[PDB]
Amino acid sequence: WXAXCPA
Amino acid sequence: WXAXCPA
Amino acid sequence: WXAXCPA
Amino acid sequence: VLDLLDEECKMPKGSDDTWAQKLYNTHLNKCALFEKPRLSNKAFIIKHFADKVEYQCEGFLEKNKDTVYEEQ
Amino acid sequence: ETTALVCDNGSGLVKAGFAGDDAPRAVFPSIVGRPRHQGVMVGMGQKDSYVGDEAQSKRGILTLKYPIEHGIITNWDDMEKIWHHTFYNELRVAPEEHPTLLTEAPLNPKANREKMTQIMFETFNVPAMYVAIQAVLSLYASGRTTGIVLDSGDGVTHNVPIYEGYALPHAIMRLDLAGRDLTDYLMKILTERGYSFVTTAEREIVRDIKEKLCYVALDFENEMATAASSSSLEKSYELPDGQVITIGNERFRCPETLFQPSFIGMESAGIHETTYNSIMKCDIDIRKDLYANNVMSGGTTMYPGIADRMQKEITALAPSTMKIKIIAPPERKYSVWIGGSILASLSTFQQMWITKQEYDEAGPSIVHRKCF
Amino acid sequence: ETTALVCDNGSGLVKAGFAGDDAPRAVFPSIVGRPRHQGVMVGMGQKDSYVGDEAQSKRGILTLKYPIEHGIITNWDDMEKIWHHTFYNELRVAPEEHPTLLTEAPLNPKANREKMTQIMFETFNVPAMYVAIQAVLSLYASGRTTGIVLDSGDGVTHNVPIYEGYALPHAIMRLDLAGRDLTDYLMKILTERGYSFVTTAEREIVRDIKEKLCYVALDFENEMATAASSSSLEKSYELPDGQVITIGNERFRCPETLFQPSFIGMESAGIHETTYNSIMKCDIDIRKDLYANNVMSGGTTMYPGIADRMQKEITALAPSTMKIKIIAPPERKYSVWIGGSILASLSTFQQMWITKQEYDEAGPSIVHRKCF
Amino acid sequence: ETTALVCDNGSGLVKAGFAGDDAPRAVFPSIVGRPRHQGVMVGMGQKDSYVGDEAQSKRGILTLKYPIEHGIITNWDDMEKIWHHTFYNELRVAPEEHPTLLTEAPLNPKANREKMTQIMFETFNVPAMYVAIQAVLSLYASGRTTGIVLDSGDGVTHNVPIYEGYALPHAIMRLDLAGRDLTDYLMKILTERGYSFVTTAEREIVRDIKEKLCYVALDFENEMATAASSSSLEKSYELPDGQVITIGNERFRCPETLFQPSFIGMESAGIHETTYNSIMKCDIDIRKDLYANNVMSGGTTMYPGIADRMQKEITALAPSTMKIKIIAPPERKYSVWIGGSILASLSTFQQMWITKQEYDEAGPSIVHRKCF
Ligand SMILES: Nc1ncnc2c1ncn2[C@@H]1O[C@H](COP(=O)(O)OP(=O)(O)O)[C@@H](O)[C@H]1O
Ligand SMILES: Nc1ncnc2c1ncn2[C@@H]1O[C@H](COP(=O)(O)OP(=O)(O)O)[C@@H](O)[C@H]1O
Ligand SMILES: Nc1ncnc2c1ncn2[C@@H]1O[C@H](COP(=O)(O)OP(=O)(O)O)[C@@H](O)[C@H]1O
Ligand SMILES: [Mg+2]
Ligand SMILES: [Mg+2]
Ligand SMILES: [Mg+2]
Repeated sequence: WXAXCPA
Repeated sequence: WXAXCPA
Repeated sequence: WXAXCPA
Repeated sequence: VLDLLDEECKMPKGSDDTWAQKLYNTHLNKCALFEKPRLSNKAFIIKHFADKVEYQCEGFLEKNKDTVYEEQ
Repeated sequence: ETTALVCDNGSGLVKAGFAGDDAPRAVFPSIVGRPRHQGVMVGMGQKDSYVGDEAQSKRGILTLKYPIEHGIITNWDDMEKIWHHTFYNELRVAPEEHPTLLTEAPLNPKANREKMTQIMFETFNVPAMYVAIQAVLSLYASGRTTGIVLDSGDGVTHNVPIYEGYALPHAIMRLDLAGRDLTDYLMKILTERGYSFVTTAEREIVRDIKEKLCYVALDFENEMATAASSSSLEKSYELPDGQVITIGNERFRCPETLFQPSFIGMESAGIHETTYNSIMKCDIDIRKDLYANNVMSGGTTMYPGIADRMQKEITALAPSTMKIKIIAPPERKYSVWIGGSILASLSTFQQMWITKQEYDEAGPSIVHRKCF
Repeated sequence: ETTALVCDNGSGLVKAGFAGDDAPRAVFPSIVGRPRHQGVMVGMGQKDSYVGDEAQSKRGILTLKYPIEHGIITNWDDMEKIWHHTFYNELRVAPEEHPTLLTEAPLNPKANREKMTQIMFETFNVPAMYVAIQAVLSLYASGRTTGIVLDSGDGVTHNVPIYEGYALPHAIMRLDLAGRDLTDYLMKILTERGYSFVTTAEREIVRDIKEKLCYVALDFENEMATAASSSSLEKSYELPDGQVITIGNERFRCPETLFQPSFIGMESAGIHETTYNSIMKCDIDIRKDLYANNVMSGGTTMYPGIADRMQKEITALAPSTMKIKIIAPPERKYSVWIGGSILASLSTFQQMWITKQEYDEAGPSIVHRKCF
Repeated sequence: ETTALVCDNGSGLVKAGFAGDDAPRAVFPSIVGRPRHQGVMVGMGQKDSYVGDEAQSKRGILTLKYPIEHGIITNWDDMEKIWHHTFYNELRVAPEEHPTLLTEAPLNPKANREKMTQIMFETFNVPAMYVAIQAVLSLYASGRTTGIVLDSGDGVTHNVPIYEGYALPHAIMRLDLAGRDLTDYLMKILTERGYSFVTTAEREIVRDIKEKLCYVALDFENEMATAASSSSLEKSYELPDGQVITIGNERFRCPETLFQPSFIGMESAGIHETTYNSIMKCDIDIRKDLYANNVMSGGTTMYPGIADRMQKEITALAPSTMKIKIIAPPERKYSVWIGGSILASLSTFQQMWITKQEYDEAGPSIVHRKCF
């Protein structure tokens, strides 16, 4: 993703 | 209605 | 709540 | 009217009622030759070459359909 | 002959059929639904708006509007859809063939009849039309010529005294308590037990709880003590999703607001004191016949025990030498339609219709001239 | 005199203190945390569960539960821990000494007051108790006797019209839009820009992004066009770990759902139309005083521009000869507590308390008898 | 007619073919391998990097990257190689000839569609394009218009409720449990029995152990006791080199983390409670139809016994008068592609395509305008 998770 | 009540 | 919603 | 019938044969839970609704939505005011019978929602009228003809939608879809399962 | 249509727009229900029938062909809620969510599938056969039993069936997707409230039509483009559905889909008859009869609550705005007339002649092209006071038709239905009529549907309640077919306009009482305000009260009171109802699609659930569970106490404060002390009175109902709710002393509190409009913050007196005051405005030669012929009419009078409660609480007001009788036939939810069905079949009536040839000359104001 | 406690359980925040103070001694989130991982070290001084500022401090290790949602207490064993923490740790006072005053949203379930009462007398052994409607207290705070009050915290929003200290129960509107549903919407919309938030310990991050960055557009569709055309509106925030996020046209979309509950799929009208409809249910002699005294209350009304947006969009509905005033004091997040602090200090009130001697005779149902 | 391509990028697998076919022409893993060792021989015809079935075949020499993780494309230069391989080598068709249809998990970042669109028009020069929500296509495949769909592949899981082709966006649940996190858990748990797997080229072995051996317990703690007490449950597998491994009570522990994400340290509830909570967010009129039409979709739902476990553990939550049905067709791993294959063949759809003439005017942001 961009914040919470790694993608 | 038109004045007293809402219809 | 007890019906209409989760609380 | 044929294309929307073939498109209705494979759309899920298709029925002669919702086919007719697609007919009306697509053609009813947009075309000079397609008309709705005043007292019904299950028929339509085509102004053919020789005459106006009223076709009734009930049971086109079951007649329209072929699929032969090749394993048979 | 071409028989005339009888179409009791009422509110909340539409009742329609042919004159000379003994019950209507069509009874469906006068409700228009429009879809509020995003439609995602393609080729679904999306439809602009739904009328009646469709909008009831699909109600979970829709916002439901009643176009008539307090017997006043508030949205004509909905209402005309409801008439269009009534004639073409539900009765399956072209209205251009034969006359139409329409019903209205008394003392409501003058322009409502003019608009009804204008729509009936201009768009629906009916050959002739009439509008009739509902409470007058309830007497035709109950087989009487002298009466006082408590007619109470959705939307509106009114009393009309009629003596030997002379109506007494100065004594006509109108009240805006109705099934819809008992329903909105039942919504605001069921919340006490935690159940909650916030949307129109479940306002239509509360409207059916009210119909099955509710009943009227023969005396209020002792049953309030009883059902506060013994739970034996309480009853339970399955919501659509399968949740069970339970309703106790509440299920008699909402219909009892007909007798205490203070519960919803209105000033005015209940149906019993308005009935009695309407009789008191009548002149004294007729009061004995009015006291004998009290006629219940319309659906909000269907609650069990409303007859005995009325007879009790009017007998508490009437002079004790008089005799008080409440006439509550079991058909009474339909009696306005049955009365219009017989009225429209009378050969004497055929002169009364407003014909299109008259309307084209005088304009829509002709109603005030030829109707009541 | 022994001063009484004022404890505004609210939802999301607990506000507590002594009557006659001008601001609360205790403001902490009404949140209970339990540890979810395996504790590995030995001798650590492990503790079963954390309340308030502890559960906020350690939140990365915890699962955070709110025991109150939509103004209903849903877990009593949490809630009683929160009260226990309030009296003994945060105020550091034994509640057996002196009375306590409690606040509740209107029209919520009847059993909630009975349980609150039963816990206050049985476990906390308070000498006397009362429960008071929040929106009534917001008038005591704003120094008025005639008002209509839009009181909107976490959990619940409601309008209560009050004219010269007579409340108008038939006109009380309650709505379940609140800071928590703006927060869950801000979570589901921030995902558009790739940021993601899936856990309670970061729901508590989104709840603070909402507080600092969000604001309400005076007109929505022009700012939507602006911030789609110019990036000049967007602002950035540092997450706890040091990641920078950036938020643009979004930061006005979440608070604007107060005016368009369709964005989260509710039917009902926004706070402006519910305020206006609540005024319309009031009788016409008082509407001018209600229109003048519109009082904002509670924290969810803190968004910049919500005052001017309300005054605009109510003026769009009111008759143009009327005058519309929105009263938005800067304290307003605390006004329910300030009002309860003055209420509990009135010498006239000392009769009003539910004393234990009354409760022991009548049982917990006494609340419905002696409260509103 | 020119038939359109259907290309369900998914994650981990690419599924592609022509609209109107009943199964895809091309099913290969969405994996890019680069060689890590020094190539020593000369004249071998070395090639920079391998896509799909090649990287699977040669995997012992390679480092394998998935360009898509959690339904987000994280490396565009890999992904464009995968599309290039799909069109030119595997289908052997020039995409400039006829339109293309693409599928995406709901609620994922807004920029992913813009990049997909920009690449499809700019490099591949497709005449028209569309992107479709996977869970919507699973209904087209299963022949329904009213459903709630548990669609769970590699990367992402989501629930979407659809009633008569109206989706209920407020009720859409997304969860990041997936086949890849069951795989990484199966790696971290197999270590209990001493076996070890540390590289991608053997992560691809664990991924196939998971597929053959694993199954879901109808009740967890009794099978945990059984297979701790009787070895009768354990089964054995030949690694590529000929080593035999043996797996016992473990082989049901990894797929059961779908129902207890605590095993991998997530807060959130399993797929059953997210399904039920998604139904609860829906309005109460439709819940019976949602409870009847539960549709399984995507490969991670293939574990034996996941249907019966879902029906059990939802029936444990649903009201006991309801009826709960889990629809788990054997094709279901392909149902998103089958649904897109029929969707793209509908004559009604041909208007829906984003044509290049539209894109050149509006820019890549047109997707948000013209798509769902
Ligand atoms: N059997 C019943 N018992 C109690 N209330 C009823 C019953 N049937 C209908 N109602 C209520 O009365 C109203 C319908 O009355 P109705 O006579 O059909 O109205 P109208 O004739 O004006 O169209 C609605 O509010 C409905 O909820
Ligand atoms: N300055 C602010 N701006 C916007 N939202 C706020 C602000 N302060 C608090 N909130 C939000 O409003 C809610 C708190 O309101 P509050 O009035 O404290 O609740 P209550 O009084 O019911 O305890 C929370 O959801 C919080 O995120
Ligand atoms: N028959 C099966 N049984 C159990 N797990 C499977 C099976 N087939 C595939 N999987 C797992 O599920 C994921 C593949 O699911 P799939 O539906 O193909 O993904 P997508 O559709 O998103 O490309 C992989 O992690 C794979 O290991
Ligand atoms: Mg009636
Ligand atoms: Mg508050
Ligand atoms: Mg998939």
